Amino acid sequence: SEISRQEFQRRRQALVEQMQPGSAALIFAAPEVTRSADSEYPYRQNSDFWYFTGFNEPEAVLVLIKSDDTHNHSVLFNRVRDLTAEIWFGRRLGQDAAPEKLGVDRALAFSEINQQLYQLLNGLDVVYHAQGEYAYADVIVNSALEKLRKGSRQNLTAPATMIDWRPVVHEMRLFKSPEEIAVLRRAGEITAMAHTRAMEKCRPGMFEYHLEGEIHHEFNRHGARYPSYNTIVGSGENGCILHYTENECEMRDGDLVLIDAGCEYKGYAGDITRTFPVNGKFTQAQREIYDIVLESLETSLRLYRPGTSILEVTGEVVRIMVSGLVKLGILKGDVDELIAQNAHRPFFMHGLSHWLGLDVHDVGVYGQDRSRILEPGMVLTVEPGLYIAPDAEVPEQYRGIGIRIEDDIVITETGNENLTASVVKKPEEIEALMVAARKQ
Amino acid sequence: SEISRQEFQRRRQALVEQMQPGSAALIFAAPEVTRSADSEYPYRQNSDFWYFTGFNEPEAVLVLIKSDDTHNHSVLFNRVRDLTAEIWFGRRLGQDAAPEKLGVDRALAFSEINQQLYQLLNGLDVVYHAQGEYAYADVIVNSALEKLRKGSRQNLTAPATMIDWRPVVHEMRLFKSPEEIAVLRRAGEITAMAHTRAMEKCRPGMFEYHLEGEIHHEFNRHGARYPSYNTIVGSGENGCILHYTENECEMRDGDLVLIDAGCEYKGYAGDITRTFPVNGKFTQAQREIYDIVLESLETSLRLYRPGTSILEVTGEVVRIMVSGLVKLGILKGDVDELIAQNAHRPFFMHGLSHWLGLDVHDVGVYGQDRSRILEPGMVLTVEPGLYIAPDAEVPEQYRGIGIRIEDDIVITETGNENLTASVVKKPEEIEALMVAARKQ
Amino acid sequence: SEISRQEFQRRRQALVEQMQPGSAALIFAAPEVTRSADSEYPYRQNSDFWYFTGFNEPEAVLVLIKSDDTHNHSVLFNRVRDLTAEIWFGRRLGQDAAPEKLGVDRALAFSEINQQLYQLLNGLDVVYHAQGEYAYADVIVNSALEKLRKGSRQNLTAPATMIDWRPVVHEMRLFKSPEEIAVLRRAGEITAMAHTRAMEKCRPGMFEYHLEGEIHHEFNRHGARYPSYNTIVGSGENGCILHYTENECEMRDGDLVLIDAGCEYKGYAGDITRTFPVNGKFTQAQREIYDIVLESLETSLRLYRPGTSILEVTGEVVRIMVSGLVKLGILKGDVDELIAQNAHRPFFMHGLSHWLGLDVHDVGVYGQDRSRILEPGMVLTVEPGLYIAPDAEVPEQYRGIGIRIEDDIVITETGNENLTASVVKKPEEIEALMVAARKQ
Amino acid sequence: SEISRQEFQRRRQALVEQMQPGSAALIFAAPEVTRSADSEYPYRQNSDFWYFTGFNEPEAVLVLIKSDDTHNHSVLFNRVRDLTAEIWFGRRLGQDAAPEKLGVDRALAFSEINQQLYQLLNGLDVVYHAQGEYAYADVIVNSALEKLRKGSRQNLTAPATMIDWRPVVHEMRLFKSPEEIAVLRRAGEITAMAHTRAMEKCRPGMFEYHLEGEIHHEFNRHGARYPSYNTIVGSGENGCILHYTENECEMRDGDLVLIDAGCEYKGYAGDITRTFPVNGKFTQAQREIYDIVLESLETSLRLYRPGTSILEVTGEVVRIMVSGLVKLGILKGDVDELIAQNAHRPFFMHGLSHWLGLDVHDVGVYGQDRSRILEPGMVLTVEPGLYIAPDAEVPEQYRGIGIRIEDDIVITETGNENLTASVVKKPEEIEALMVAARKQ
Ligand SMILES: [Mn+2]
Ligand SMILES: [Mn+2]
Ligand SMILES: [Mn+2]
Ligand SMILES: [Mn+2]
Ligand SMILES: [Mn+2]
Ligand SMILES: [Mn+2]
Ligand SMILES: [Mn+2]
Ligand SMILES: [Mn+2]
Repeated sequence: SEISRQEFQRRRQALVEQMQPGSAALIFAAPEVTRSADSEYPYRQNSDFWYFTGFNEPEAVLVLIKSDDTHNHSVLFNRVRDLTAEIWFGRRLGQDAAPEKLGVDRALAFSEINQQLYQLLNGLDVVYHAQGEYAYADVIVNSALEKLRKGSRQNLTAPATMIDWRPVVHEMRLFKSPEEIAVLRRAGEITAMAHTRAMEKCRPGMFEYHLEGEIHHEFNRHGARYPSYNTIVGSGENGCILHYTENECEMRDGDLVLIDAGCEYKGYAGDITRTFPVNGKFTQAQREIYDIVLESLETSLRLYRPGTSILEVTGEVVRIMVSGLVKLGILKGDVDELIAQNAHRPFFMHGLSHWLGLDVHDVGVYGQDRSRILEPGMVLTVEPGLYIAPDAEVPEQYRGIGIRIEDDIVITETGNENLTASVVKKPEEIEALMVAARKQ
Repeated sequence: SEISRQEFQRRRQALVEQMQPGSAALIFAAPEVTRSADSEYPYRQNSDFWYFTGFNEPEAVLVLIKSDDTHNHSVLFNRVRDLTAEIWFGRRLGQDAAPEKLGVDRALAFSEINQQLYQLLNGLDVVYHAQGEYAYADVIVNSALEKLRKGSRQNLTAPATMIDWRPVVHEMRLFKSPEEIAVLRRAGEITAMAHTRAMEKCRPGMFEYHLEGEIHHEFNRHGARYPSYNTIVGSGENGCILHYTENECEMRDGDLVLIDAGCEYKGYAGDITRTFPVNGKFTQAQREIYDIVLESLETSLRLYRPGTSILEVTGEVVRIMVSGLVKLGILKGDVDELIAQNAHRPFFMHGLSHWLGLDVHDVGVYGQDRSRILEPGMVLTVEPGLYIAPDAEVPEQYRGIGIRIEDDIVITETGNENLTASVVKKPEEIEALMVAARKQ
Repeated sequence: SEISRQEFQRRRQALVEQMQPGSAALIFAAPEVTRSADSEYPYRQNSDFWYFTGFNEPEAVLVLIKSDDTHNHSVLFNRVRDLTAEIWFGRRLGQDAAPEKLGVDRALAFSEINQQLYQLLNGLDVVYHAQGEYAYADVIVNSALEKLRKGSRQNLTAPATMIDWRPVVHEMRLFKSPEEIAVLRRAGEITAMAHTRAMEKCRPGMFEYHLEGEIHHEFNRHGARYPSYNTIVGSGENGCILHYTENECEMRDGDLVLIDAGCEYKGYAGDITRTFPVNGKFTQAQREIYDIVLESLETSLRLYRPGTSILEVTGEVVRIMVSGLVKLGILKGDVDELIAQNAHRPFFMHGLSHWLGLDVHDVGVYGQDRSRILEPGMVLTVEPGLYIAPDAEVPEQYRGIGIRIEDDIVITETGNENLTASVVKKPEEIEALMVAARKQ
Repeated sequence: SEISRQEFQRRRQALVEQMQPGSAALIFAAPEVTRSADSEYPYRQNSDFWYFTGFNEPEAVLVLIKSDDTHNHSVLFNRVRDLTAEIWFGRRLGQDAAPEKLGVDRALAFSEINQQLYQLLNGLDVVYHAQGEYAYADVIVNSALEKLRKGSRQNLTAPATMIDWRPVVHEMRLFKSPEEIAVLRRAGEITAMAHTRAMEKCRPGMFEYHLEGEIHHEFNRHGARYPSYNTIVGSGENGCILHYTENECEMRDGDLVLIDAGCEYKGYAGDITRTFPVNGKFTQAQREIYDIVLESLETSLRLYRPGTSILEVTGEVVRIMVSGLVKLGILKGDVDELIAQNAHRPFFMHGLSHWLGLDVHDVGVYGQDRSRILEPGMVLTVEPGLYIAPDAEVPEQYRGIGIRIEDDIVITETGNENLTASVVKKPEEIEALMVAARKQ
């Protein structure tokens, strides 16, 4: 699936539509980042810049100029074609091909931005700029504005109003188009296959990073070159640590392994979590905790629909978790009272859902306590979980169990579509999947 | 193979040995780096900081204090243990375990560095600091020195001399110890196995990124989680681009594919390049260019030894290349006359060798035109190559051919040890290898 | 004459009147400035900050908050009263007295601005800030906005719109109130008396700086402690240099001395220039150049009235100068022809007038080529001049003559009021003033 | 008196003498400073830059290059001669005249410093730079060093050692040469005459700033254009405030007036304080406090000589003050016990002496608690004082009295020379001086 040229064009026009007449919006590309000495990390374009261009080069700036409600044009600043620096540092789009390729009216050399930007801003009333996003961008913008302010003798004037476009653009990204849903649907599929593969390849004795290897290879063969975030593979006590990326321990027979991994496909992120027994067979204790988490997820998947909210659904999940924990003796007391005092937090300390899109923890206003009413087009995760520390004062057989199950969904007119249901989560289906894989 | 505790201790003492009495050396860890929004790239420790600690955490500073020719001690600044935040930011070493684990005399919370550093520098004559390496480090150091300069009323004095320790430390890293050679040897084997696998899995129709996937999976299964640089897989015309990391094209029958990839094992880098026929059979034209590059490599591998230099060996390679190109009609004229003319540069535009170590393009002084005399312990690459542009005015059949063959060697008392010879490069051996793999 | 506390309140309300509802304007005080090592220059408050407060302390910020068309209040950030430390630095207003003294609703310690500013901006739609005016101010503002942007979980929101209030405030300062005119009138008198004294004290043999001394002493005895700009005293060839502040040469008999000096009274500037013979008697050549400049000034003083412009009057002065220069043989050719090619520029290279107010070169839009139509309330200078280089290719006697005559005027309903006519400029009156000065 | 060309040359060589071979010292001029909008404060050169050049222009850098123990040369970077920018911003030395005028071997345009500095530092082992002195200078130096570090392919190398030359240079400035003593002697005379004049002009009813005016006019007529620090004129209760520069109150009959003012002559500072009765007659109470301060000063003037220290002499003064205060009933108890508990601090809270030179609070190491042994050539002030708050719990008649008497001395072979004894301080002499001023 792909984001078409028509769509990129459409997004720009949707932004211009909200801009005041006599203004310009400046969107900067992300800077290259050093990994060590003279080597850089694989380039990752700025999500907002990507959203409007699908252009994967640094040192580029998109300038949308709105003259009035019926006239507007675009100018792109990007690296010049250097049939010398390209033979040495990869191909560049250049100014000649850019107009047709990216659908912009004009393209200029990034090396000329300081001599050209102020001329584009001269006389405008408003400039839309994400101040503070990038230092190199603020230098360029401030430099241009200063030049205009001090150039009255050259008949230059600077726009006195600067508006951060992030709130507007992020509200746009919060609602996915059909094209975006198709791409996210594919990212979910690819991510699901990777998780399925991890469960099938897992064997006691293997190291956590081995499953990471399986997952990344699967992402890659489907065209999703990079993960959308650092892969987590925590078996045993490591599963109780939410930010466990070391993936250095040997997986033991009898332990559970929690895997949170997602690919980045065409810029969009997949975000799946599956927890399963390293030896392919849930013990009674593990199965008891798992069922509570699964009930939470299945219930949430049933509840999420237009009209409700993350906060509301979270309330249902808290009740389910407290009830379950009381039944097992992990929590003692009256359910409603325990809920009233959030007695669940020691075991479920993170949110149930977060937006998903060009960023795994996507942009968009959540509302106080994530109470914003859900509408069709919003994409979010559903990731309930229970983590019982090795030293928690609870029945012995539950200590050291970390479980999380996470799916990605898109809100629809009548409810929601689960984009990652293609990888099993029911305990019996997991054990059957692993058994089938093991007889080879 | 790995680096022992004794070795990290040995390196610190080797640096202290060169420091003037009454001084302190400050070595900062690398900052965490943003990939997008709130997600970060997998952490990569600063090579120099790693060299002295093998500690993989950010917000850490190693302080080596030399009182006199016989008395010196160490202080480490690192993140505090937060048994209520490590659940969200992975496990941390902390101050209690650090002394024993890292072999430092004392450990303090990084959060206290501004209240403690100046006290450590107070009264010293010299401070060794890599000014300009990291902005956050310069802020900390300058802040401490300023506090001392302005604190005469508190009996504080700042060292007036600041020395950059990079030249000294890099000269140290230039000569590998037996332990380092063992680790680099393992990195070479792992990298070789990945390249072998790539040749065995290659089939027309597969995408360039597919081989990248095979390679990274192989690195990973051997414990080398990350590549030491971005993998290059350029088939057909892409092979003529040195910095080709897009790896997006479908590999066509009849084209060659150039693969430059290396793993990062225990911090050290492998760096291998192998070029081979996508269809497992070198055409005549491809084989003719290949032989010139292979001879260049094979000869260089015989020449490299103590007493010669990269510049000297490069001279031999230039002869070999010019001769070969003249015989094929790519170059026309007298050999010696063409050499004097560097008529080879349009086809071989990069260096023959570069140091190798904690960084793929390792630190260390090369001397003018890389004329420094080689000695035992130095580790370098040997990577001759020929790239004939698709539009080069040469015999038609050679256009669009990009070939490079690269091995990693360590200079020994009597010559050199090839660390990457475990992956074939002989054209017959390559074709035979691809044959034996395709029977399955 | 002074600025009443009622006027400061009036100015604030005039700014608030133009602000959008749900916004806040931030006006920062000027930073203290180092003269050398630990000594500072006498403090000079930021003109705009002064305009709204008349408060002469650094580390102070005026915050005007407009809730709606009828509700608005003010908050002042300023240094705290350090009863046990002011014994060292200086009496400070403090928070208790500020409200009644400065007429602000509330006052807070400047040391708490980072903990309070964001709370004041939280939830507003617009923030008026002079970005780029002061580094320390931008740090404070950006820090507060960043805190709001990243505090959605604390229900904090940052105003997305930032407007530079300078254009609005400067347009306000361009039109002087009756109170301001009274103060400027006094500044003009004081400055005039100083210039009169300089002419009366001048004698050959005295140094240029001696006249500077006379002038500053006169400013001071009338309560105008500091000059509004660096005093210029250029005799002989020094008069041909516009920015001559060395005032180091001995004044020779037969030379003219040009004096440009103005006091700063209650924040407002006087700006007068008078040129006269050091020996009290104009030489024929000097008198001939002087008359052209005087005619220019006299005609301009006659012309300036509502409806015309600096550009228009300048045109008249150019004709007068070209005509005069042709008659003396300094310029050769047809008057209109010479005018058309600006043949006057080598001798008159600066503007005829500039706004005057809290800054000698006051704020306010001039319009292209200073063509803005003049209206009552505008205060400007009238300073024609002619400078004939010592090596100018003109009749020998005129070489080395630098003359400028400048007065300060305020545009009125029927014309303009000359605020500095109390110091003579008619050549006869100057010579009479000087011979009579001696008579004692 | 003035500093000769030979002395500037001498100072440079004295610095070069202490530099290691193969190094360069960089000394930057002070930046111009904004007073308001586009107007600047009168330029004040950086004391250290001035010390080696006597050059009063900004955007200039002195580079002293030491090749070996016998070879060294100098390069000056300064503004270029611009016949236009000069007619507009004053005359400039330029490159042609600089060599001869400033006694430097070569001069280059400041506008070319970034293209030239690194070439001068290339290959050196040490660079002497006052890091942190000026931001613009650190930018230039860091930029040059970075260029060298990254230019190994161009055979460039950066000096790894950076030494702060301030400690060395300030130790030099601490010992005045004969020429400097002559200039400081003249500064003292000029300052003394100004103070004498202030006493003679003082009359009840006059404002504090009026005396300031008299003082500055006196400084000026002797060629000392600017004060070395902001003039203090505190009468009545204002005298109890050490940093009282408002000088805004009307001087009352019956009050004392404390005047601390000093001129800046040829870069050197005078620093005198005299306190006297506004009405020319000391009261019972005022005279009693005055005598204690005078005794302190006279005793210190006797004591100061080579071999003692500021700390030692301070001890004597403390005894004198405590004894005196006990006799008047301001302090109650045993002298020695009171001294042991510093019961004098509430009335004498500042130091007795500070170095004096190119800066009023001159550079140079004081030693712990200012215990450094005094030697011939050191110049310091002697300024004992007593300040009794208006609300101090002491005999009512002493409340609100602020008195300080300060002279400037130079340590000699046998004792010290008082540079400011030409202005009276004995109470009888003060009253007599003021009387001989109201002559009819
Ligand atoms: Mn996840
Ligand atoms: Mn998630
Ligand atoms: Mn390579
Ligand atoms: Mn290589
Ligand atoms: Mn003027
Ligand atoms: Mn003027
Ligand atoms: Mn003083
Ligand atoms: Mn003093």
